[PDB]
Amino acid sequence: KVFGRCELAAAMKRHGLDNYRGYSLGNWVCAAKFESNFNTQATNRNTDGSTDYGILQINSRWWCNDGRTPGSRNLCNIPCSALLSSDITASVNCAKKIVSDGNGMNAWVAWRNRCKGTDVQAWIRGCRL
Ligand code: NA
Repeated sequence: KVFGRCELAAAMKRHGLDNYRGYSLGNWVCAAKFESNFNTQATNRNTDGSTDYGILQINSRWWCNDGRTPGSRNLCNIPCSALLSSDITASVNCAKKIVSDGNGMNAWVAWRNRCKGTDVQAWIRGCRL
Protein backbone atom coordinates (compact mmCIF):
# COMPACT_ATOMS: atom_id res chain seq x y z
CA LYS A 1 0.00 0.00 0.00
CA VAL A 2 1.14 3.49 -0.70
CA PHE A 3 -0.15 5.80 2.05
CA GLY A 4 -1.15 9.30 1.79
CA ARG A 5 0.66 11.65 4.18
CA CYS A 6 -2.34 12.41 6.46
CA GLU A 7 -3.63 8.91 6.17
CA LEU A 8 -0.38 7.64 7.69
CA ALA A 9 -0.24 10.33 10.41
CA ALA A 10 -3.67 9.40 11.36
CA ALA A 11 -2.76 5.69 11.48
CA MET A 12 0.53 6.25 13.29
CA LYS A 13 -1.48 8.22 15.91
CA ARG A 14 -3.95 5.41 16.36
CA HIS A 15 -1.13 2.96 17.11
CA GLY A 16 0.40 5.24 19.73
CA LEU A 17 3.42 7.04 18.08
CA ASP A 18 2.62 10.67 18.75
CA ASN A 19 5.13 11.41 21.31
CA TYR A 20 6.33 7.86 21.77
CA ARG A 21 9.66 8.12 23.64
CA GLY A 22 9.26 11.86 23.16
CA TYR A 23 9.07 11.69 19.36
CA SER A 24 6.18 13.71 18.03
CA LEU A 25 4.17 12.36 15.07
CA GLY A 26 5.83 14.58 12.48
CA ASN A 27 9.27 12.97 13.13
CA TRP A 28 7.69 9.64 12.20
CA VAL A 29 5.93 10.74 9.03
CA CYS A 30 9.04 12.36 8.01
CA ALA A 31 11.08 9.13 8.67
CA ALA A 32 8.55 7.09 6.72
CA LYS A 33 8.60 9.51 3.79
CA PHE A 34 12.35 9.37 3.34
CA GLU A 35 12.81 5.66 4.24
CA SER A 36 10.00 4.06 2.20
CA ASN A 37 8.33 6.87 0.17
CA PHE A 38 5.22 5.88 2.18
CA ASN A 39 4.97 2.26 0.74
CA THR A 40 4.52 -0.75 3.00
CA GLN A 41 6.11 -2.99 0.36
CA ALA A 42 9.58 -1.17 0.05
CA THR A 43 12.57 -3.57 0.33
CA ASN A 44 16.32 -2.51 0.07
CA ARG A 45 19.37 -4.81 0.28
CA ASN A 46 22.50 -3.74 2.14
CA THR A 47 26.12 -4.54 1.53
CA ASP A 48 26.35 -6.72 4.63
CA GLY A 49 23.68 -9.03 3.13
CA SER A 50 20.89 -7.67 5.25
CA THR A 51 17.69 -6.18 3.88
CA ASP A 52 15.54 -3.22 4.98
CA TYR A 53 11.74 -3.94 4.97
CA GLY A 54 8.57 -1.82 4.86
CA ILE A 55 7.40 1.57 5.64
CA LEU A 56 10.19 2.24 8.10
CA GLN A 57 12.92 0.13 6.45
CA ILE A 58 13.62 -2.12 9.41
CA ASN A 59 16.66 -4.26 9.15
CA SER A 60 16.97 -8.05 9.15
CA ARG A 61 20.35 -8.18 10.93
CA TRP A 62 18.64 -7.43 14.20
CA TRP A 63 14.86 -7.15 14.15
CA CYS A 64 13.17 -9.68 11.87
CA ASN A 65 13.88 -12.99 10.27
CA ASP A 66 14.13 -13.33 6.49
CA GLY A 67 15.95 -16.64 6.42
CA ARG A 68 18.91 -15.27 4.52
CA THR A 69 20.75 -13.06 7.01
CA PRO A 70 23.39 -15.37 8.64
CA GLY A 71 23.90 -15.00 12.37
CA SER A 72 21.26 -12.35 12.59
CA ARG A 73 18.80 -11.81 15.43
CA ASN A 74 15.07 -11.50 15.31
CA LEU A 75 14.52 -9.01 18.18
CA CYS A 76 10.91 -8.24 17.10
CA ASN A 77 10.00 -11.99 16.76
CA ILE A 78 8.43 -11.80 13.36
CA PRO A 79 9.25 -12.73 9.80
CA CYS A 80 10.35 -9.72 7.80
CA SER A 81 7.53 -10.19 5.34
CA ALA A 82 5.09 -9.11 8.12
CA LEU A 83 6.53 -5.70 7.78
CA LEU A 84 5.29 -5.27 4.19
CA SER A 85 1.57 -5.54 5.15
CA SER A 86 -0.96 -2.84 4.31
CA ASP A 87 -1.66 -2.99 8.07
CA ILE A 88 1.25 -1.11 9.62
CA THR A 89 0.68 -2.74 13.07
CA ALA A 90 3.77 -4.97 13.14
CA SER A 91 5.97 -2.23 11.72
CA VAL A 92 4.84 0.09 14.46
CA ASN A 93 5.29 -2.41 17.31
CA CYS A 94 8.81 -3.23 16.06
CA ALA A 95 9.64 0.44 15.63
CA LYS A 96 8.70 1.04 19.30
CA LYS A 97 11.31 -1.59 20.30
CA ILE A 98 13.96 -0.05 18.04
CA VAL A 99 13.46 3.55 19.30
CA SER A 100 13.67 2.23 22.88
CA ASP A 101 17.08 0.59 22.29
CA GLY A 102 19.39 3.51 23.30
CA ASN A 103 19.92 5.67 20.18
CA GLY A 104 16.39 6.90 19.78
CA MET A 105 15.38 7.74 16.20
CA ASN A 106 19.02 8.07 15.09
CA ALA A 107 18.70 4.32 14.25
CA TRP A 108 16.92 5.54 11.06
CA VAL A 109 19.73 6.96 8.92
CA ALA A 110 17.34 8.99 6.84
CA TRP A 111 15.68 10.52 9.93
CA ARG A 112 19.03 11.53 11.16
CA ASN A 113 20.04 13.09 7.79
CA ARG A 114 16.74 14.51 6.50
CA CYS A 115 14.40 15.06 9.46
CA LYS A 116 16.44 15.67 12.62
CA GLY A 117 16.49 19.38 13.43
CA THR A 118 14.02 20.35 10.74
CA ASP A 119 10.44 21.65 11.13
CA VAL A 120 8.86 18.27 11.23
CA GLN A 121 5.45 19.61 12.27
CA ALA A 122 5.05 20.45 8.60
CA TRP A 123 4.52 16.72 7.92
CA ILE A 124 1.23 16.74 9.80
CA ARG A 125 0.01 20.21 8.76
CA GLY A 126 -3.40 20.14 7.26
CA CYS A 127 -4.31 16.78 8.69
CA ARG A 128 -7.48 16.04 10.64
CA LEU A 129 -5.89 14.38 13.67
NA1 NA B 1 17.29 -11.59 11.35
